[PDB]
Amino acid sequence: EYPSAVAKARFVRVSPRKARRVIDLVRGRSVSDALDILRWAPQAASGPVAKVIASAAANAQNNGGLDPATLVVATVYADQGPTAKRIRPRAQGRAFRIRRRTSHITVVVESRP
Amino acid sequence: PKPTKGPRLGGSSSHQKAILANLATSLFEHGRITTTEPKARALRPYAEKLITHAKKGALHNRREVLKKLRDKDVVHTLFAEIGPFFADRDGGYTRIIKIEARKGDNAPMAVIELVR
Amino acid sequence: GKRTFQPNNRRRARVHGFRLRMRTRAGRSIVSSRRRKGRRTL
Amino acid sequence: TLADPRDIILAPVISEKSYGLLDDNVYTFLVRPDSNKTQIKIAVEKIFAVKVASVNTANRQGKRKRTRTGYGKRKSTKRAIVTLAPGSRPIDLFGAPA
Amino acid sequence: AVPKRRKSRSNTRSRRSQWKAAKTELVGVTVAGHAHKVPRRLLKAARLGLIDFD
RNA sequence: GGGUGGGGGAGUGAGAAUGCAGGCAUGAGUAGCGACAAGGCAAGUGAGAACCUUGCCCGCCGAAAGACCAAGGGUUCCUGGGCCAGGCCAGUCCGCCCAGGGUGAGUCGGGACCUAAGGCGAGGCCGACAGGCGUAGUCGAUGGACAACGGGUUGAUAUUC
RNA sequence: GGGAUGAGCUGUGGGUAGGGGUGAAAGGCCAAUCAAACUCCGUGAUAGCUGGUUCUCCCCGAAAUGCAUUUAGGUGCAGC
Ligand SMILES: [Mg+2]
Ligand SMILES: [Mg+2]
Ligand SMILES: [Mg+2]
Ligand SMILES: [Mg+2]
Ligand SMILES: [Mg+2]
Ligand SMILES: [Mg+2]
Ligand SMILES: [Mg+2]
Ligand SMILES: [Mg+2]
Ligand SMILES: [Mg+2]
Ligand SMILES: [Mg+2]
Ligand SMILES: [Mg+2]
Ligand SMILES: [Mg+2]
Ligand SMILES: [Mg+2]
Ligand SMILES: [Mg+2]
Ligand SMILES: [Mg+2]
Ligand SMILES: [Mg+2]
Ligand SMILES: [Mg+2]
Ligand SMILES: [Mg+2]
Ligand SMILES: [Mg+2]
Ligand SMILES: [Mg+2]
Ligand SMILES: [Mg+2]
Ligand SMILES: [Mg+2]
Ligand SMILES: [Mg+2]
Ligand SMILES: [Mg+2]
Ligand SMILES: [Mg+2]
Ligand SMILES: [Mg+2]
Ligand SMILES: [Mg+2]
Ligand SMILES: [Mg+2]
Ligand SMILES: [Mg+2]
Ligand SMILES: [Mg+2]
Ligand SMILES: [Mg+2]
Ligand SMILES: [Mg+2]
Ligand SMILES: [Mg+2]
Ligand SMILES: [Mg+2]
Ligand SMILES: [Mg+2]
Repeated sequence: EYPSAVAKARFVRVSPRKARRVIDLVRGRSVSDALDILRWAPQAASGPVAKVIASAAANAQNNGGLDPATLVVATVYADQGPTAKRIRPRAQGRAFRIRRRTSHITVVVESRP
Repeated sequence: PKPTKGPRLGGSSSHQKAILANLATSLFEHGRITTTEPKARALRPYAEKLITHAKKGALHNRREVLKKLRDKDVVHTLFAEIGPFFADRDGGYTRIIKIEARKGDNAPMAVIELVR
Repeated sequence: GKRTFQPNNRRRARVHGFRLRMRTRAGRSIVSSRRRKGRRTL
Repeated sequence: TLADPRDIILAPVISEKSYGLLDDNVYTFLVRPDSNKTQIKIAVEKIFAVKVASVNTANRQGKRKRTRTGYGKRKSTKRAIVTLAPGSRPIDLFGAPA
Repeated sequence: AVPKRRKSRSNTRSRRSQWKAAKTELVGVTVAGHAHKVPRRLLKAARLGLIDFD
C-alpha cells in the first residue's frame, strides 16, 4: 500500500521477551519519536532496537529515496533465534541447565502523510 | 543534621560517616562533584554546616571542621576562600542537578556544586 | 574434608605402570587386551 | 657412518635475547637434544676454528596448541649458549649482526 | 510447595502480559539551536549542558 | 521418481511400559548472583566504564589475606594484539583466545656415591600345570657422605648470567 | 566444647585383598556404595510377581463353580 523499507537484526544476543518489552513502547509511532523513546528508555534492549529502526529509516531514505520526516514504524516484532545451552553446578552434585537465548528483530517503516 | 531514616549509605553508619567526609573533601577541593543522587542529597546539609563553620572562621570553628575533615589543604582553602566567598550569603551554599543514570545498575546520578 | 584421589606420579607408575603389568601373566593379558581393543594408552 | 660436528649444531637462535648476547660475544644455537656440553664445545671449536670458554645448555618443552577439537604438541628443543674465550675471533653468524 | 499442574495458555498469558515497561514522558528543549527531547526531570541538566544527547 | 493390475515377501500400523533419543514448554522474567574487609572522587582510554589505567583519600589483613618451597598442575610467565564463546552483571580487562618470546649451575635439588623398611631375584628348594618362597646379588630416601658467598642486571632467569 | 610430652599429632616410602584383609569391637572400614568391594565374562540369570503389547469392520459370546493340588492371588481335568 505505502512505500516501505525493511531492516532485520538476526542473532541479536537479547532474550526475545526482553526485546518485546521495549518494542511494545514504540510500535506504531513515527521514527523520530521512537528513536528518542528508545534513547531515554532505561532498558538494555533499547539499544539494538534503536539501531534496527535507524537502519530501516536509513534504508528507506537511501535506497527508496523517501522523505525521512514522514517515516512511521508500521511493523516490528522479535522472533526467537537459536539457543545455546550451558550448565550451572548446584548443591549436592546436581547440574542445572542455562539457556542463552537470542532474537531476530524485524522492522518495517513506511512513509505516509 | 537530621539522621538518615532507613539503612545507612555504604553498609553501616561508620562507613556512611567516612563517605560523607570524603565527599565533602572532594566537593570543597573541586567545586563540583558527580555521584549517586541519594549520596548528593545526603551530602548537601552536611557540607553546608561545614561552610557555616568556615564562615564563622575562628580557631574553635577550625578545630570543629578538623574533627571531620582530614585533608588540611582542603581545610585551608575552605577557611581562606570558601568562607570569605560566602560571607554575604545566608544559607543555600550548594546546588543539586539531576543527570542521566549510569549503566551497570541504572543508578540515578546527580552533580552537586558550590553555588559559585 | 579430604577427598579420595591424592595424586602422586611415582606411586601411580609403581602401582599401574608398564613394568608392573609385564611382570605377571594377568597383567600381560591386560596389556594385550587393550592392544586388541585398540586403546591409545596401555 | 662417519660423524661430522655439523650434525650436532642445527641452527642459530634469532631473538632479542640472542642479539643482546651477540654484543657480549655469546652465541645461542639449537643443538641435537641428545648432545652434551663437552661434545658441543668440541664441535664448535672444530667448526669455527675458535676457542670456547664454556657451554650452557637448557631443555625447553614444546608448546601445546589446539587446532579444531584436540591438542597437538610442538617439538621440544635444546639450546646451547656458547661464550668464547676472552680475546677470541668472533663467530660470523652470516646474517646476525645484532 | 511445587505446582500441582501446568498452567493453561490463557492463565499464563494474563499474568505474563502484566510484565511491561512504563514509558517516560518527554518534553522539548533546545541547546545551541538544536532541539532535543528529554525527560522533564533532566530539563535543568539539559539547559546547563550536562546531558550527552549522543 | 511414481500409479494400476496378476502374484511373492515383511524390521508392516503405538497413546500409555515412573519406556529410549532429540527438540521444546510450565513454574517465570520468578529464586539466586557463593562469607559481615568498604568503598569514594578527579583525570584518562573508548562506540560503549560501578568494575579497565593513573592519582589522592578511606577501610581490611599483618603467626596472614605477607615472603619462600615440596607435592600437584603444565605455558597459566613476558611482550604485542583480540573482545559474539568463558568470567554468576558489564567489560576497553583477564588465570579466556591468537602470535612470537622466555627457564643458562663443577658448589642449589637429584643421578653418576651409600644403604633402611620393602621390591625383584642367577642358581636353588617346594609345588600335578599354573606357580610359592628365597640365597648370591641388585634396586629402593623419607636418612648418611660430599665444594659459594655478597652485589648488579632483563619485559620475562638467576647462589645458574 | 575435649585432648594438647603422649596409648600424641603429622610428612615421605612401603606391606596386608574379598568368605579375604584390618579392627582399644561399632558388623566398623577396605576409593562418596560393605551381614561379603569393584570390573568383565556365564548372560538376553531367574521371577507362580508388576508393567507394556501398535489398523478396521461383520457374526457369536462367557466365567468367577466342582474335584485334586508343598494348594489357596498358580495350575491340571470337568463345567460354561
Ligand atoms: Mg562437590
Ligand atoms: Mg532512627
Ligand atoms: Mg566502630
Ligand atoms: Mg646413520
Ligand atoms: Mg658458567
Ligand atoms: Mg642446566
Ligand atoms: Mg593458547
Ligand atoms: Mg515457605
Ligand atoms: Mg504411494
Ligand atoms: Mg505389483
Ligand atoms: Mg514394528
Ligand atoms: Mg509418537
Ligand atoms: Mg511416554
Ligand atoms: Mg512465584
Ligand atoms: Mg532476590
Ligand atoms: Mg561474590
Ligand atoms: Mg569517569
Ligand atoms: Mg598474565
Ligand atoms: Mg565479551
Ligand atoms: Mg558477560
Ligand atoms: Mg622373591
Ligand atoms: Mg629361576
Ligand atoms: Mg634386598
Ligand atoms: Mg640407588
Ligand atoms: Mg632425601
Ligand atoms: Mg620472576
Ligand atoms: Mg585434662
Ligand atoms: Mg589442655
Ligand atoms: Mg601403598
Ligand atoms: Mg566377597
Ligand atoms: Mg549388634
Ligand atoms: Mg566409603
Ligand atoms: Mg555371598
Ligand atoms: Mg548358561
Ligand atoms: Mg448376541
